[PDB]
Amino acid sequence: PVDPTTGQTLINGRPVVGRVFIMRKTDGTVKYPNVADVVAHEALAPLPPVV
Amino acid sequence: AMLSFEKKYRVRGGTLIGGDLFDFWFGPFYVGFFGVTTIFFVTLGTLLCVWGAAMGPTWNLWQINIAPPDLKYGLGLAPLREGGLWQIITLCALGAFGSWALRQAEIARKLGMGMHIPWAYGGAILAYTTLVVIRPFLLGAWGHGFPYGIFSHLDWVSNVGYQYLHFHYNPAHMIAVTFFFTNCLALAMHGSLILSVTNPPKGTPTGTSEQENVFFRDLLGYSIGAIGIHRLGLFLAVGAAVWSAICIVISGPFWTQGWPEWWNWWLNLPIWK
Amino acid sequence: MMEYIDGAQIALYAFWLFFFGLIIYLRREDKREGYPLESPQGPRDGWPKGAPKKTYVHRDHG
Amino acid sequence: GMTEEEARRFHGYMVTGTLGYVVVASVAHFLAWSWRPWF
Amino acid sequence: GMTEEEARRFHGYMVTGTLGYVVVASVAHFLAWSWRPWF
Amino acid sequence: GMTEEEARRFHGYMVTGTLGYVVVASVAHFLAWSWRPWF
Amino acid sequence: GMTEEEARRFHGYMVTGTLGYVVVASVAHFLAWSWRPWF
Amino acid sequence: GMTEEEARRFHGYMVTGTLGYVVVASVAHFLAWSWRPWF
Amino acid sequence: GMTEEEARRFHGYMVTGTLGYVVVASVAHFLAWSWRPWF
Amino acid sequence: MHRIWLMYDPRRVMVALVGFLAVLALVIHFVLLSSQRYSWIENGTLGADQAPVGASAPAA
Amino acid sequence: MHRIWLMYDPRRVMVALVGFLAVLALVIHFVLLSSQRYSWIENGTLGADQAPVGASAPAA
Amino acid sequence: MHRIWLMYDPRRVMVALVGFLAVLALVIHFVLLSSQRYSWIENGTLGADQAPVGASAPAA
Amino acid sequence: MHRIWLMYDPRRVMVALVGFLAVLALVIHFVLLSSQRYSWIENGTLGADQAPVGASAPAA
Amino acid sequence: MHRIWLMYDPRRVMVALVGFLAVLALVIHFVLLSSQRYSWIENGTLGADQAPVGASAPAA
Amino acid sequence: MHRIWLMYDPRRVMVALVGFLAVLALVIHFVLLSSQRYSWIENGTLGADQAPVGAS
Amino acid sequence: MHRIWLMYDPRRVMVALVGFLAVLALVIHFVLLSSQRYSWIENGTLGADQAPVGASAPAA
Amino acid sequence: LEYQNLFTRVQVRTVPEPGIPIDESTGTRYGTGTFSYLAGKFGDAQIGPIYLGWAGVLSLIFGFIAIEIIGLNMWASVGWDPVEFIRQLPWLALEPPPPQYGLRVPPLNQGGWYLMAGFFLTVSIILWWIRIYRRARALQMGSHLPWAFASAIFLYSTFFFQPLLVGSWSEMVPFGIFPHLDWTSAFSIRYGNLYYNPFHALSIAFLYGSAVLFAMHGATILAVARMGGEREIEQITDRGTAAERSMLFWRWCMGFNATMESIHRWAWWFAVLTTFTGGIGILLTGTVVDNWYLWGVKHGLVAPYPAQNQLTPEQQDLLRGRYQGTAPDSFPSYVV
Ligand SMILES: CCCCCCCCCCCCCC(=O)OC[C@H](COP(=O)(O)OCC(O)COP(=O)(O)OC[C@@H](COC(=O)CCCCCCCCCCCCC)OC(=O)CCCCCCCCCCCCC)OC(=O)CCCCCCCCCCCCC
Ligand code: BCL
Ligand SMILES: CC[C@H]1c2cc3[nH]c4c(c3C)C(=O)[C@H](C(=O)OC)c4c3nc(cc4[nH]c(cc(n2)[C@@H]1C)c(C(C)=O)c4C)[C@@H](C)[C@@H]3CCC(=O)OC/C=C(\C)CCC[C@H](C)CCC[C@H](C)CCCC(C)C
Ligand SMILES: CC[C@H]1c2cc3[nH]c4c(c3C)C(=O)[C@H](C(=O)OC)c4c3nc(cc4[nH]c(cc(n2)[C@@H]1C)c(C(C)=O)c4C)[C@@H](C)[C@@H]3CCC(=O)OC/C=C(\C)CCC[C@H](C)CCC[C@H](C)CCCC(C)C
Ligand SMILES: *[C@H]1O[C@H](CO)[C@@H](O[C@@H]2O[C@@H](C)[C@H](O)[C@@H](O)[C@H]2O)[C@H](O)[C@@H]1O[C@H]1O[C@H](C(=O)O)[C@@H](O[C@H]2O[C@H](CO)[C@@H](O)[C@H](O)[C@H]2NC(C)=O)[C@H](OC(C)=O)[C@H]1OC(C)=O
Ligand SMILES: COC(C)(C)C/C=C/C(C)=C/C=C/C(C=O)=C/C=C/C(C)=C/C=C/C=C(C)/C=C/C=C(\C)CC/C=C(C)/C=C/C=C(\C)C(=O)O
Ligand SMILES: COC(C)(C)C/C=C/C(C)=C/C=C/C(C=O)=C/C=C/C(C)=C/C=C/C=C(C)/C=C/C=C(\C)CC/C=C(C)/C=C/C=C(\C)C(=O)O
Ligand SMILES: COC(C)(C)C/C=C/C(C)=C/C=C/C(C=O)=C/C=C/C(C)=C/C=C/C=C(C)/C=C/C=C(\C)CC/C=C(C)/C=C/C=C(\C)C(=O)O
Ligand SMILES: COC(C)(C)C/C=C/C(C)=C/C=C/C(C=O)=C/C=C/C(C)=C/C=C/C=C(C)/C=C/C=C(\C)CC/C=C(C)/C=C/C=C(\C)C(=O)O
Ligand SMILES: COC(C)(C)C/C=C/C(C)=C/C=C/C(C=O)=C/C=C/C(C)=C/C=C/C=C(C)/C=C/C=C(\C)CC/C=C(C)/C=C/C=C(\C)C(=O)O
Ligand SMILES: COC(C)(C)C/C=C/C(C)=C/C=C/C(C)=C/C=C/C(C)=C/C=C\C=C(C)\C=C\C=C(C)\C=C\C=C(C)\C=C\CC(C)(C)OC
Ligand SMILES: CCCCCCCCCCCCO[C@@H]1O[C@H](CO)[C@@H](O[C@H]2O[C@H](CO)[C@@H](O)[C@H](O)[C@H]2O)[C@H](O)[C@H]1O
Ligand SMILES: [Fe+3]
Repeated sequence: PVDPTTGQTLINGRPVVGRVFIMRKTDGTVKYPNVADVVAHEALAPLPPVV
Repeated sequence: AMLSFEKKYRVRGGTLIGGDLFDFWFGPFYVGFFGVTTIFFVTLGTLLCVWGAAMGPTWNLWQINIAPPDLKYGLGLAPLREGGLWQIITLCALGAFGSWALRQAEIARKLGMGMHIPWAYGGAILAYTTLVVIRPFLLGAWGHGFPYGIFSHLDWVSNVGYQYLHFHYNPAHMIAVTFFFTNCLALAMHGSLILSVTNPPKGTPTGTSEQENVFFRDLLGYSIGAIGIHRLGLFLAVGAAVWSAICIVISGPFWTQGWPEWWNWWLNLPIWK
Repeated sequence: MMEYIDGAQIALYAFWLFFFGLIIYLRREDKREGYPLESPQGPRDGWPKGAPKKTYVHRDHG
Repeated sequence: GMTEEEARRFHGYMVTGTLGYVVVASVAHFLAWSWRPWF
Repeated sequence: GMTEEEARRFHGYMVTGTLGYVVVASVAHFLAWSWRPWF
Repeated sequence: GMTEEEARRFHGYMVTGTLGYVVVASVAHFLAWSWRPWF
Repeated sequence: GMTEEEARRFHGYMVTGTLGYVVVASVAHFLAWSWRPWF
Repeated sequence: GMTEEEARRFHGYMVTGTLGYVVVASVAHFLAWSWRPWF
Repeated sequence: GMTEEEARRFHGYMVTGTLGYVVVASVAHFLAWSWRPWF
Repeated sequence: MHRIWLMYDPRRVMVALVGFLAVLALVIHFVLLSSQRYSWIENGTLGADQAPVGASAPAA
Repeated sequence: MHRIWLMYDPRRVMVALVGFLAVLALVIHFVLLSSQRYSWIENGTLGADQAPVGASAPAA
Repeated sequence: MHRIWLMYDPRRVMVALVGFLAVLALVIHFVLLSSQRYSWIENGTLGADQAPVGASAPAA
Repeated sequence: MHRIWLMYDPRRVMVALVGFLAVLALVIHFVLLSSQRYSWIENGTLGADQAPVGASAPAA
Repeated sequence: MHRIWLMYDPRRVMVALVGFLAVLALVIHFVLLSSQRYSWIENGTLGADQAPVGASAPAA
Repeated sequence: MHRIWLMYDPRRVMVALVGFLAVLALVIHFVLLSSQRYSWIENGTLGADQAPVGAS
Repeated sequence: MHRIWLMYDPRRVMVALVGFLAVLALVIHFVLLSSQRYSWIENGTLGADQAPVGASAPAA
Repeated sequence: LEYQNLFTRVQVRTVPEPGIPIDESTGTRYGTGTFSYLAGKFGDAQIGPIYLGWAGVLSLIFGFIAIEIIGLNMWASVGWDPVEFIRQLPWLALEPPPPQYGLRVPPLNQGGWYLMAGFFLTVSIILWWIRIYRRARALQMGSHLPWAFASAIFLYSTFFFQPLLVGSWSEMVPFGIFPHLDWTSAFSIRYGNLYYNPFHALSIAFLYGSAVLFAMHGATILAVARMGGEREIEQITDRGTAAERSMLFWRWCMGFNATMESIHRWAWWFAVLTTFTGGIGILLTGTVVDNWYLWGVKHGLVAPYPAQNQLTPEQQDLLRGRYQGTAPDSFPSYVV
């Protein structure tokens, strides 16, 4: 939230002196948790062969 | 602590730079001026690697990844969190490896040895310098260097290879591979032979250069001899690194197509076009 | 039914135990010459302690 | 090596310096805790 | 090497250091336990 | 190398220490079983 | 090899060099603080 | 090995050269600051 | 090595060499500035 | 039984034993910690009937 | 039978025997731990009627 | 038991013990710091009722 | 207690100790600086009520 | 405290010191220059009310 | 104070010092040269109010 | 002043100097040729007001 | 300018050439020694007589027939055209059986010659091992060389056992210069990037370490060859200053050293472990792990990158393909 009085960010109801940015690791990279989580971002498993 | 025979060898002299100023040991290690510059660059580079790990997503050793900048930064230094750190670490690496080779030269001069070891190591430094300096310079951006990370640099190797569709068809790469494989074969034979004459079956007398020579000659048909096998091992191991440097510097700067279609010149020789 | 443990991982730790065993053996062999070390505090062995110096039987005559 | 008298003299400096370093570190944790407690 | 009286003497310090260490570790575990039990 | 009387003195420490270790490990399994039986 | 006399002389410069360095550093930190505090 | 009066002679040059360099660098920063301040 | 008079005469050439070099460079910079200034 | 310590040097056997027990203990702890049922650092506070159990034989 | 200890040094044999047994035990344990039927860390509490069984049908 | 210091040089044993304890302590701290429940640098201020717990077996 | 310096050369202990303490301090600072809660160069001016805290267990 | 210079060669303690300070200074400057709050070369002219402050996500 | 030159032969220091300062000057210039605010080869003519500021 | 040439071999210093100046001259010419504003082989005939300039800060 | 020991300006020759010393039965030395001036300038000059025995003779007969089957199938595949046999040579292959045969005997043209060439090659390699083993014993030498060669044979045999364990001879390596490289690349594609196989990574570390060691050891012995360092057996039995200086060089450089003997143990193991860890990595592939990158995700090897694309849920269903099936065995008309 921003204080309307002064254009100043409030964190947990109390002001911050400065320009607040949300911290992130390099380029917003996030560690892969699981095979299942990696697979959940992929296409579904391929359909069976036509033999 | 010193080897039982070592003390009489610990003389002054043989330095390239600095003279007596750093001409001393620390435990087993010889220091010297290039020892001091080695520790400086090693320390600065290693701590900047730890800083790269700290601002990245994980402390997992395998997954740490300090990446070069985007290609858009060209030959400039990028912002430090956007690949400029990789550039500073690369300067430390070049300083550390160069200091190591010159320190090896000072040690060899102090022992009255030939300069073979520093120059053999120069082959490896040439390959590293090709990968991060020469090839990226010829392509016009430092972002062509490989990232510093135990597995992320293997992702770079994979993707660079497939930039040429079928990197096995690179002709200098075939030579480089042949040197690496031939080196490993030759190393197994040299190790085996020396051990098998010096450690014969129980109750057998210690072998001789003649037995080694006879056996080797039944393996290859010819005698290589004692100095010959060490020349060969040096030729093979260093030639492998030199042909590696060639195979990567021609990929991109000089050849841009798939590597299989380079072989079109062989198909069109006039005797059989 | 162990989800995390798999045969490739089991093999890899089998290798690591062999490999660290092998490095120890090689470092014992490396100390058959020049050891124990001289020091102002007396002899030093490093670690592992070295294998003893070999004596070599020469070819009896020829 | 050292005489036992020299060992006693060094031990005096060594214990004193070790405890002094731990005292400075304990104050550094007092300040760090006051600023942002970790439990 | 050591004489057996030196071995006897050294052991007394070694046992006491091991005890003192185990005591500090025992307090550390009970602090940790009362902060966040693991069973 | 040891005399047989040295080997005999060592053997009794080695046996006692082994059985002592196995006794401690037996309690550890008694505790682990009480917390979460594996059969 | 330097005597305890030379060691005492050398130590005096080393202390005053350290102090002079620590002073310059502390002024630099106070300039940095007044420009952009980190706490 | 260098004598103490040789060391004293060099020290005068080495101080003067260093301070002259630092003076020139300070003027360079004054020009850079006037053209484009960094604070 | 070299005699202090031979050093003396060499230095005069090294000085005038450096001066002639600076002079050409200074003209080259003024030409460059007159063609495409950088501040 | 004690003549084993004439065939083998107790200085070597005791260091071999310590190394073996060190490795074996670490292997068993890390195998357990990687399991579901005994990942005690995450799930140690669960009661014995709440702790994970591997799936039964299939039923149809 | 004891002539075996005259042909081969017992010091060498004992190391080979313990090596063989240790490897063989570790092989068998991890083979069982990798199975479904005997993965005892996850499923040791199941009881024999509801422990997994491999597929029957040759047909039908 | 003091004659263990006649089998082994105490100067060597203490360096090995200091080495062992340092590696072990760092291992255990890094195991805990990798966990969820004991990621204390991020979540140390949470109450014991609030700290993460790994999932239980699902009810039938 | 001082006889520890008859056993060890203090000149070597001080080297080992300074090396150990140097690396340990750099480790702890970089670990904290990599955290979300103690990334004090970016967030050190936040009050303790404003500083990040890691995720709680959800209640159900 | 001057006995340090009897234990150690001052010629090379002082090289080690200058090396250590130089490395440390460069590390700290490159760390701050990596940050957002203290990238002084590009944002140095911002006043403290304009200067970046890192926070966690608002976690609504 | 002059006695550091009895410890360190000055001719062997001064060659080392020059190398350190040459590298340091090159590093600082290149860090500035490819910053946005101080890339003077391409934006040196701007004047102080027009020069980039790394706000975000 | 000339005693510098009694400290150092003038021959060596001349080779060191010329090497540094040659590399420095090459680097500076390459940096200029590699820029936009001073790529003089292609754009040298442009007048001083038509040669490229890097972008300003935004208006707000 | 200082003499580098890389080339010998002055060779000497003995009017007689040395023979084999002992144990001439069940086999005999063929030929007689001659000298090569070029080989004598690289290294030692005698091109020797050679030993075969029973195992060596049989090895050559089996290996000749294997190579003859490979070459004749290559030459048949360009229609016996001898110009195309040379022009196209590196693209030519003798190719494994079709996949639907599994482990059954295939048709002769469709991989039946392949299995036959592979069988004779394998027997030939084993007989050549027996030859080397017997010759080491007859010269009264240790068996270090045949066990080094057994490690290479182990990797080679995994190109039989892994196809056996996955259940089809179609998975075997084609005999051909570029074709076996096509197989090598496709194997890594099928099994999901072999860079994440940790035994492949170990094998590479030992392959690189073998080059590191032979560069270091080769350079070390040439740097002390001015003092007789190349007479290594003499330096092992009677340590001279050449051995002392090479130990001190590495101690002062990197803080620890080997001996003149034990450096050859380091060499032996680094070479041997290249092919041994390699073989294990192959045998695990397709049997235990089918996608090594996903094994790397599971075990924490894979560095995270920001997403390059995001799929919608209907694209996750649309963009799944089919596994590849059989080729079409007809030529459809589309007339109706
Ligand atoms: C990837 C596959 C292929 C990977 C291929 C990798 C191959 C690596 C091979 C080389 C590794 C060994 C290097 C070595 O031996 O250095 C000498 C040194 C000391 O012993 P010493 O030389 O005989 O005696 C001298 C010493 O006693 C007294 O000397 P001084 O008083 O003059 O100097 C002070 C002391 C202080 O001691 C130390 O500082 C030792 C610190 C060693 C840390 C690094 C260990 C790396 C182990 C890697 C293997 C593995 C560990 C898990 O001595 C020294 O100053 C000696 C300085 C030696 C510097 C060596 C630096 C080597 C760094 C290698 C990093 C390799 C990273 C891969 O040795 C040691 O401290 C013990 C080493 C024991 C062998 C490693 C066996 C590990 C088995 C598994 C754990 C066993 C637990 C019981
Ligand atoms: C796209 C390609 C894939 C890939 C796919 C594979 C595959 C597939 C394999 C390897 C294997 C290896 N790879 Mg890989 N590899 C890639 C990238 C790399 C890179 C790199 C810089 O990128 C490197 C350095 C390596 C390196 C290596 C080696 C460490 C290893 C082979 C060891 C060896 O000695 O083999 C050479 C030695 C032999 C083949 C032994 C042969 C011995 C026999 C006895 C010789 C018989 C000769 C006979 C008598 C005569 C023959 C006559 C003719 C038939 C006519 N790979 C990528 C990821 N790699 C192998 C391995 O072990 O994997 C785990 C393997 O099978
Ligand atoms: C030229 C033929 C082969 C060769 C030879 C060779 N290597 C050598 C030598 C020789 C002759 C030495 O004398 C020298 C030596 O002393 O060996 C003990 C060395 C050496 N070869 C080494 C490694 C090495 N060689 C390799 C390759 C090869 N070396 C070639 C194949 C590889 C490969 C392929 O990966 C590696 C890893 C070292 C053990 C040693 C050189 C040691 C050295 O330079 O020490 C000083 C520097 C440090 C201790 C650390 C520097 C840290 C940096 C400042 C920060 C890190 C930056 C780095 C770029 C990050 C990389 C991350 C990776 C995951 C990508
Ligand atoms: C430790 C791992 C490394 C290694 C080791 C290694 N290889 C080895 C050895 C060792 C230690 C040997 O001792 C052995 C050897 O002999 O070396 C010279 C060998 C060997 N490594 C070989 C190759 C090889 N090694 C490789 C790799 C490696 N080898 C690894 C890098 C590779 C690769 C990288 O792909 C290859 C291709 C061979 C040269 C050799 C084994 C030779 C062999 O088995 O030959 C069998 C015989 C034949 C194939 C038949 C040839 C027939 C000819 C056309 C003549 C026909 C004559 C006549 C018509 C018939 C006979 C008539 C009768 C009446 C006489
Ligand atoms: C010729 O026949 C082959 C073998 O069927 C066809 O290839 C099939 O399709 C490919 C996807 C696949 O790669 C391959 O494995 C195989 O499955 C090939 O495309 C040609 O197809 C035409 O003829 C087919 C044929 O087999 O007769 C015919 O198939 C249909 O008719 C037969 C006989 O009545 C019946 O058995 C099939 O089930 C039937 N298949 C389907 C899918 O309806 C194709 O007709 C159609 C509609 O597919 C023919 O295709 C065309 C376009 O004419
Ligand atoms: C995946 O599993 C995971 C998650 C990792 C979990 C599993 C973990 C596991 C398996 C842990 C195992 C832990 C373990 C097992 O044994 C741990 C064993 C630890 C032990 C033994 C600790 C002992 C410490 C002893 C100390 C500190 C002694 C200090 C002594 C001092 C200070 C005095 C020195 C002497 C002096 C001063 C006198 C000089 C006099 C002289 C010279 C004179 O008088 O001459
Ligand atoms: C994941 O699950 C998988 C892994 C798959 C499951 C499977 C697991 C398997 C297969 C496990 C196998 C386990 C095993 C098999 O053998 C386990 C065997 C363990 C053994 C043997 C333990 C023995 C311990 C003995 C000890 C501790 C002895 C201590 C002795 C001490 C302290 C005294 C020292 C001497 C002194 C003090 C005398 C000084 C005085 C002297 C000299 C004087 O006075 O002279
Ligand atoms: C940001 O993230 C991370 C980085 C992770 C955060 C963490 C950082 C950490 C952990 C930092 C730790 C810092 C530290 C720890 O102690 C820092 C300690 C620093 C110290 C002690 C500095 C001391 C400096 C002393 C100096 C300069 C002395 C100079 C002396 C001079 C000039 C005199 C020379 C003349 C002489 C002698 C006379 C000759 C006479 C002679 C010869 C005669 O008379 O003979
Ligand atoms: C990107 O931002 C980052 C980079 C990250 C930000 C951080 C940067 C950091 C940390 C910087 C640190 C800088 C630093 C720290 O100390 C820098 C230190 C600089 C110093 C000390 C410079 C000293 C210069 C000395 C000079 C020039 C001396 C010249 C002497 C002369 C000419 C005379 C010699 C004597 C003669 C000739 C004798 C003649 C007579 C004789 C012989 C007779 O009469 O006999
Ligand atoms: C992209 O922007 C980046 C690049 C990043 C920005 C950064 C830039 C930086 C950091 C630049 C640094 C510049 C620099 C220093 O630091 C520059 C220093 C320059 C200097 C000192 C030049 C000196 C030149 C001297 C010359 C040519 C001498 C010529 C003549 C001689 C010698 C005499 C010939 C006659 C002889 C010999 C015979 C004598 C008689 C005899 C013998 C007899 O009579 O016996
Ligand atoms: C007239 O004579 C001519 C001109 C034809 C002679 C010239 C011939 C020429 C030019 C030959 C050229 C040969 C070339 C270029 C060969 C290239 C070969 C390469 C590069 C091969 C690379 C790899 C091959 C591998 C790894 C093959 C492995 C095969 C194995 C392990 C097969 C094993 C098979 C077995 C054990 C079969 C057993 C039989 C069954 C299973 C049926 O029963 C047990
Ligand atoms: C929970 C811990 C359970 C107990 C752990 C095991 C250690 C028990 C030690 C205290 C009990 C007495 O333990 C006993 O000590 C004596 C000496 O004191 C050892 O005795 C040893 O030395 C004596 C001489 O001193 C020899 O005569 C004897 O043959 C030899 O074995 C015994 O081998 C051990 O059994
Ligand atoms: Fe050799």
